[PDB]
Amino acid sequence: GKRVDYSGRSVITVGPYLRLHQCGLPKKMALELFKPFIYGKLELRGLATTIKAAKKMVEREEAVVWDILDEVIREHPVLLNRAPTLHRLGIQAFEPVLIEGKAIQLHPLVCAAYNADFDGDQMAVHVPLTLEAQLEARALMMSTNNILSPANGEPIIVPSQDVVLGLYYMTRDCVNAKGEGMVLTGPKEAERLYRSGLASLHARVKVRITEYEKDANGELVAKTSLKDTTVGRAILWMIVPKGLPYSIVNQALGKKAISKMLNTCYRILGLKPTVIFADQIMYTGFAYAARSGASVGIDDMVIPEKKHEIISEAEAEVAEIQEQFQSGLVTAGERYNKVIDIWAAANDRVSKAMMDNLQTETVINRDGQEEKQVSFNSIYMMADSGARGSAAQIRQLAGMRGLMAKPDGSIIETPITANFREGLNVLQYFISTHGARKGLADTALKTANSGYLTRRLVDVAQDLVVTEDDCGTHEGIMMTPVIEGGDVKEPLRDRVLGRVTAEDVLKPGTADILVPRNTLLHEQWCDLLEENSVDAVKVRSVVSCDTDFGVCAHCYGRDLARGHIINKGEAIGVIAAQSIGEPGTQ
Amino acid sequence: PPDLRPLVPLDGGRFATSDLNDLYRRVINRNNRLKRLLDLAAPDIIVRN
Amino acid sequence: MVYSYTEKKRIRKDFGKRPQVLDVPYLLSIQLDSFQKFIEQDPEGQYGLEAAFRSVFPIQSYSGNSELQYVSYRLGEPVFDVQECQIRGVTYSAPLRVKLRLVIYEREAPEGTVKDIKEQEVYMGEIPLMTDNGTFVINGTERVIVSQLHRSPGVFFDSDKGKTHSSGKVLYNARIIPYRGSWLDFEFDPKDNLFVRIDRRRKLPATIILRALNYTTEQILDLFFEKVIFEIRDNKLQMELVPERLRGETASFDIEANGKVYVEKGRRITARHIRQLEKDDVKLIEVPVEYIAGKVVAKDYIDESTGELICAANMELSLDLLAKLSQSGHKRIETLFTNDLDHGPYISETLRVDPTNDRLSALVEIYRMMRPGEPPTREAAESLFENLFFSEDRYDLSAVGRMKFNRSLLREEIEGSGILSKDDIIDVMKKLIDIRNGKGEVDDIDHLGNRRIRSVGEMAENQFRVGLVRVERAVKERLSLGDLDTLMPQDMINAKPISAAVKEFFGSSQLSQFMDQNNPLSEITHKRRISALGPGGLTRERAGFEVRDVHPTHYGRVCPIETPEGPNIGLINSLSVYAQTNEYGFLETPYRKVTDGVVTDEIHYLSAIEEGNYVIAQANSNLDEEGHFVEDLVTCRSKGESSLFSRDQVDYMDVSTQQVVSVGASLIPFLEHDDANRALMGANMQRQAVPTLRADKPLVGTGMERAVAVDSGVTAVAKRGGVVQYVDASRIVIKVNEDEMYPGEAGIDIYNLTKYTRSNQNTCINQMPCVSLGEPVERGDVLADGPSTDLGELALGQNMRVAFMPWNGYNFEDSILVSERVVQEDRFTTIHIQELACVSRDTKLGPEEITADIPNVGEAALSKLDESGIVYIGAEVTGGDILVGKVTPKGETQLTPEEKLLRAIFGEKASDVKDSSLRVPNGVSGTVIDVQVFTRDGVEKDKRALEIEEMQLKQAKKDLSEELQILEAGLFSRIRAVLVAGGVEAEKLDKLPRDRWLELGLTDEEKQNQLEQLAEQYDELKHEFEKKLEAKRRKITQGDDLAPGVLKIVKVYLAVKRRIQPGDKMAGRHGNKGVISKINPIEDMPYDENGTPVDIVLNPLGVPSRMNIGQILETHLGMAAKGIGDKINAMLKQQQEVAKLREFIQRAYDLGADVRQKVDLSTFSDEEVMRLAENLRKGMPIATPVFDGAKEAEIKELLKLGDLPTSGQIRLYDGRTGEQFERPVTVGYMYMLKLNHLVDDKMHARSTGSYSLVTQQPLGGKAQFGGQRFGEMEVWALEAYGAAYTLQEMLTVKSDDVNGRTKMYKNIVDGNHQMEPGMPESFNVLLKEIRSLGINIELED
DNA sequence: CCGGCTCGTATAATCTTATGTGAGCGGATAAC
DNA sequence: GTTATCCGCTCACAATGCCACACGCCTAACGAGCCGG
Ligand SMILES: [Mg+2]
Ligand SMILES: [Zn+2]
Repeated sequence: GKRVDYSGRSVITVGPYLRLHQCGLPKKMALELFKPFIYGKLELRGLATTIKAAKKMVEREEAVVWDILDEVIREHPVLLNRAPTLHRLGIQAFEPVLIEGKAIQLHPLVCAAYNADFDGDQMAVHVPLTLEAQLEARALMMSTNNILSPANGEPIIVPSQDVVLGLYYMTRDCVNAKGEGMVLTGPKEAERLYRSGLASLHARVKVRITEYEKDANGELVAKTSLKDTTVGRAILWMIVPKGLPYSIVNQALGKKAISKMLNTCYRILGLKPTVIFADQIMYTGFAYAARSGASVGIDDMVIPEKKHEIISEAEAEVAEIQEQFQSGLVTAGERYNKVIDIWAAANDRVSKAMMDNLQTETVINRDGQEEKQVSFNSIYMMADSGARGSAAQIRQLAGMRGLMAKPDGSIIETPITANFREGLNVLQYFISTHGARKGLADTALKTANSGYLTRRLVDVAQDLVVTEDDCGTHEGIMMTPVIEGGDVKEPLRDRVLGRVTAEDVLKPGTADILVPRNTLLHEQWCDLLEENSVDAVKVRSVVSCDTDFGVCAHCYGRDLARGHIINKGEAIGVIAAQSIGEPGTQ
Repeated sequence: PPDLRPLVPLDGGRFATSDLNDLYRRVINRNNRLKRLLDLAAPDIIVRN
Repeated sequence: MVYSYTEKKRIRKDFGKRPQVLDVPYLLSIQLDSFQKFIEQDPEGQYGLEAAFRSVFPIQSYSGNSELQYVSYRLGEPVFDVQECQIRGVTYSAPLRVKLRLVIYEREAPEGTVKDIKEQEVYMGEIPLMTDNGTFVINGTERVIVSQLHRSPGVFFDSDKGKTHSSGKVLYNARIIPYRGSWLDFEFDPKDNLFVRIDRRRKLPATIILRALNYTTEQILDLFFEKVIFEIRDNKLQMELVPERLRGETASFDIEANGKVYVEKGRRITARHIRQLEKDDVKLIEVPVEYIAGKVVAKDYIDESTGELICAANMELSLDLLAKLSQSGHKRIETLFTNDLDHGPYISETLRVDPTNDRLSALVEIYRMMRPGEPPTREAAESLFENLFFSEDRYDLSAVGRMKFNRSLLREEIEGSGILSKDDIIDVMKKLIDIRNGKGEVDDIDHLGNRRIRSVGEMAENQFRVGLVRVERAVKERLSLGDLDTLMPQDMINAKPISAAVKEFFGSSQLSQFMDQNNPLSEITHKRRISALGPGGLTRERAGFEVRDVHPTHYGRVCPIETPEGPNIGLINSLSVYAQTNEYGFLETPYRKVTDGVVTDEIHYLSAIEEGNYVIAQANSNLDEEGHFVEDLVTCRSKGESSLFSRDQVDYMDVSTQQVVSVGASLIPFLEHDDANRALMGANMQRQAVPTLRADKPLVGTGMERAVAVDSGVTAVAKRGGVVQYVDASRIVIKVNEDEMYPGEAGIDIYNLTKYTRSNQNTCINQMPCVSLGEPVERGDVLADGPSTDLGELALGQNMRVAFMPWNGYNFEDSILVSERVVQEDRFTTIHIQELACVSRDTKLGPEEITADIPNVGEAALSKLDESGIVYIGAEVTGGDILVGKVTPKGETQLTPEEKLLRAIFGEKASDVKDSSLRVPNGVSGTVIDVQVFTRDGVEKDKRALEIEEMQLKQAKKDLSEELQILEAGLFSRIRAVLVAGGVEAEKLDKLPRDRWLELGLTDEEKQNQLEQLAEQYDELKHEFEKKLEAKRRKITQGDDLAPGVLKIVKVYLAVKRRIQPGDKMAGRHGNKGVISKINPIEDMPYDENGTPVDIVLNPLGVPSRMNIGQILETHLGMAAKGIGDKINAMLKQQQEVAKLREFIQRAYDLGADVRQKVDLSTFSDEEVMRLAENLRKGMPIATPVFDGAKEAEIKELLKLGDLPTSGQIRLYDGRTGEQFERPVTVGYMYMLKLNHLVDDKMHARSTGSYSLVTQQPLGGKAQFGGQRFGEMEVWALEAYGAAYTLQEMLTVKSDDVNGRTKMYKNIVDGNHQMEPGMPESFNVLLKEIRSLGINIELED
């Protein structure tokens, strides 16, 4: 670890107007970094002769220098870094956009990959300065080239909490609103109805949609129909590209739904529509999250009406078990077990009652009498969309909270009968402090142990590089989908997606070559292997690869974080050690 | 090479010493004292010590 | 009811329902009581310096009959008072005087009378005193000693099960921890042999340390075991029996008596058969002979006829020895009673393990354990074993050690010696054997009956005793050859090691920390701090996990929620609110004595051990007005476990609902609606809130900020009650009421408020007056608002209008948007104060000058300087300009032995000049507010230093003239009033000066003559004021001493003003951080239907994830407070009548359930009401106690009193589109802080800077103009891509290749992007220090 | 009139809340 | 007996990264210096 010239440090800040391949750079710090490029551009254009004239001109900060600096920036990328680097997405390269400020702006979709807060997290800046370094930082490391993760083939550009709330609030329905049941021409007329205030954002309506489907072999097929949908869904359809079918935006669109929206858009179309589609999603998600106005208030946490008598019946039952212990019929251990069972049952009943009271209380007039629907409550939209929180956190807010366990390892008799909307008294808060400090100490030591194990694994696997193409053997392993005895945990599709077959696995129709012996199990081919219900597939591993001083290519299969088979040189031992050692904190 | 264990320039008076320089000074003092004791036909107990 | 004269300025509306009975004590009591206990004239010498002088002295030579004894001690007056000591640089010391009496005897008579006694006041050392705020002053700065939490002196019986031998068998070690001395441990091996060790050496059998105190083996077996008596009947002998010994056994034979068969063979002995023997009362039964086949004879037996040793003590018996004792007639035979369950033969096995046999051999064996190779000699081993335990010099338990050691053995008295005894060690062995048997249990460590706190005075006297021991060794070595009758006891007491030890501990220990002066909260929570690190305790990487969790006896003694997080959690605990240090050093906490039915008000204090016997009610238990538990079963607790008890069963009740927490988290309103993690983060982030330009009270605060802001030191409090007589911006002069004047010449009071000066975190400590002229104040009331205070209320940040809504993504995870109205009202602007010094140094080649003559610089940079070489007071300078012009001589090669004579006198001491002027660092700016000049005694002062002299001299004249003018007027009134007697003429009086009134002739009464004598007494008082002025000017005029080498010092302060900008960190009191993302204009804000914009947009998504739900209740209550404020403002702008205003304030102050204030405005007499309205018109301040909060419905009714909506949600419009935000949003007033993680302390950059010396790498840090550490994991990351050339630049061109990097720099400036690889210089460094070992290492080819 | 004092400076000394490994070596331990 | 193993004791070696900040880094006695008594 050598310290490095042309570097810098700041605190960061969001800036949601950026594109994906650029970042906000402070003006003064960018004049400070690129001083020799500035000196060269000044002595080229005749505006100075010596180096000292250029030093005086750039210490006066004259108005020619900013135009010169903008000529210096234009196509010259910059590396950014966050300090506890775990996995290889820790440092990435962007282009700069100049900012009159003192902080670094940073595109919000990337912020999950850095695992960055905005709680005061600091970042650092390095400069590629030669020609090959600029060209590597543009090709191998620009942030439009890192969508899928190297640990598993999943997009790392999932839209986060606020965009989730915006898109979930746009694409819903309610059974009586302005302009319900009218008819429309395009999606743009639905937009023009939303702006004028004539029709509301979610009122059901038949529209006309043209959609393109590329089942024709390399071209697009138009198809025009009338579909029963929503004004918000017709507005969101205007940023979907040509490829996808309309049933991707007809549902309620929580978090996993838009994640697989991005994933199917990556599968069918390519790279550039995936990047530009993530940008349009981020922009319109923030826009309609602004126009929502989704607040939170103390009257958005509905207490159940039946909490009181459930606690009263639980107290009657524990008094009865206490009397059965007092007469001497039941021993102390079974008394303990009966009490913990009945408080578990009472907690589950209270949680069921509060969730049933929140999710569907909203009754609205039909233009007939009354109906039922999913609610428009605040925290229920914050949980049901999967933006922040689970059933557990929203359970502790209004229903009673769990059973706190003492640090000895036992679990206490009397559970915390209160929620957070009501007040906790002295003893119960003093009990909750145990779990607080226990979790904090566990995090404090877990960090260091994960760091040391990652250090040792990347020491082991460092000298190993994919070095030749085809070792050409006929060994390997046999994969079957794992089954404990409960449910099948991992199917055969997920494990043996993208690994090169060892032997020709025959069809269940015997003596029929279902797969050639030396091909790559890509996705369509994996489905056509799945259809005949194959239980065991033999496949080439790395542990039986033949190549001296390295690993052959077909013995490793396709690469993660990109699409095709792996190129000769990818230092797979280091990315493997990082992929094991990265989630060790969790 | 003595640039690779440099003598710390303080402000006012004396220079602050490193650790290697103190260890080499101790070794050289001990070596000179033993060489002089070999030069003067010392008794065996003292040269052993 | 009746309120103070500042308490009537505003009233905080107090919710909370419980009647309190005990107010908050003085929050800094522990520091002041400790250091007051340290230095005090103490009879009986149990503690303080007197104990340290009684422990060592008298000191005497090696029977040379020269001896030094001790008379008394005295502390000299401080030569320097506090503020100028903080300016100049020294400690706030105090000198010490010791009256020593050197005696020498007359020879051939040791009890003979001494012939020479010599008494002196020897000077030794300097002991630092304590400021009135509990702090110390060390090197110009102000430092605090943190209290320590360590293990108790005494004894412990730990188990430590598990990991030994992997068999599951537990162990039982017993440790004795002395207060000053050496350890003592007892252990078990899995062979059940009982071992001893001392000071963690190697193991020994405990039999030898039991023998070494003059014990025979039969005495050992008599003490540690009982007896069974066999009597030899001549055939098939008998056995005595108490039948309870047979319990839990298997009968080896047919147990029977009087023909009645009790137990058959093979049957285990039942308690039924035991009761049969109880009824039958059997004393003897008749065993078979072989039953003694395996037992052990207790004591030794010889042949009474021949002297043959038949069997010794602790011998395993056989039938041959039984036959021989029957032949010798030894019928009465003792036998060790053994068992596997109750009385285990544990000692006898160990006594058969050990090799060592008797007393002198035992002393030899211990003496060989302690030091190997030394000659085993009788007297040396005897002296070693005496000095380990049985002497005062090197084994001292305290009183606390004797306390715990008599308590943990069920003794009776609690006063014993500071040494051990025979009974102590054998009782430790007996108790350890009993614990191994099964009765009794272990003592867990985390329980606070075993962990004491050390305050400052005890650590101070320990270090002082260490220094006294070193000086004692030196003076004993000197006085051992004491043979001179001219020796006086200054010749022998070297005052260097005592001062070295005292200044070592107070200056740079591990427990002498800086005090964080950026809140009054930060100071008062840093002094109240209980630490577990340092000497005597553990370290932060060897503490495990059990000492960090919450033991269930932290209740009311240690705050559960205030702690640092990160590396050291649970070691730096903060002290509770009502906690008191015990008489011995444990932590006692208050409780209320309860009789049979009546909860009384007689408060008691309880230790950590006494609490686990009684029954204690929880605080919020509803009561009567007479005092009765109104329910029947009450939530209470007995021993670590809360439960539900009866009504005529409780004994003690809590004092208040505050006592669980500390002062750092009793200031969070609605704390009881928060997850404990976020309460921890809020309680950590309050004490980093930087102070603001204009301070501002909080609307929603707990009822605690008045005691915090007063009981700290940042505000000034009137000591005596009176009338305000003079108020300037600088000082306040108070006339004292005549009831509070002690009758000899009391007069007035003067408070000199501290102006803009430096704090330790470079923030601006300030004081301002808050009383008007001619206004009454009362004793114990505030006068000067310090930093972040407001009318005697702690007030850290400011409170603002906040809307919870997502606004265009500018608040994505935790970011905060701020409108420009917060900037234009400059209400987070912060003053900072930097300090820069410059010294003139006595180098070679000539000295250095402070002159204004600098070559190679322009005239314009010399303009801000005066002719003396120093910038003026108040010249607004920026980064780069010259503060102080200093020049250095530069020869370089002159070498003439005559030219240097003329250059040192005639040649100005200046031949060729190198510029070494103190310049402003880069970036920083500001306004020079203060310059200090310090000149060595001997150099003549420069004229600017003389200007400072004259200014300070006029300052010294002014105040003394003020006191003379105010003092002489009483005797002026007296000469006039006695001149009334006899005859006075007032028209003739006032035409001529006052001495002429004094010399106005009148017939001599006795009263006028005594008052004339008092007139010359004020004349000599005037002479005394003259000598006061002379005493001031001899201090000011005289030059300074300095460090060896320095001529003069110039100190320059600067002050700079920091506005707010995107990047700073603001955060509420509930743990909700944020970086200011954008800074919007006013018209892009969400405005409500009335038109007023909203200052700050938060993000709602942060509320359901982390359960900090109390902030929304704070938001609603704050909107209710400002809602009352707007109606009060509307009633004052219309200037309505005070009766209606009185009525509205009264109706706003009743409002709710059974609150305990009950104010009534029928005593405020139509002027306090208007002043109270002028204070309340910006909002009505509201109190909320922590665990006695305001319910939801009362917030609803207070929102109903104003015209606000009940739901707390208002329709909000849009700044950009002018449309409506559809659902209603939440607006309110939240109180926010500004933390000192400012962006202009972090944004740091580098293109090409400096380099280090050893390896040619760039330096690190911001100040040294460094580059970032592109560390190891980032290299793994670049290897993980296909990046190859970029790794080569980050490894070689950017650093450690010298020719490579200069070639690269020239190549960039030329406009060609190539590179030159080279080879790093640090690798050649690695080669040159591997070759420094015996390792050849080269490079092939 | 040399060092008594006073200084320049070169250089020696009586803990005590940790865990988990591996790895080796000395003392007991069970056979022809 | 004597030989090939088994077991308990003692001891070296590891424990994330980065940042700021701040204050610390000898002297009683052996070879010289000044000049007083
Ligand atoms: Mg963060
Ligand atoms: Zn292979």
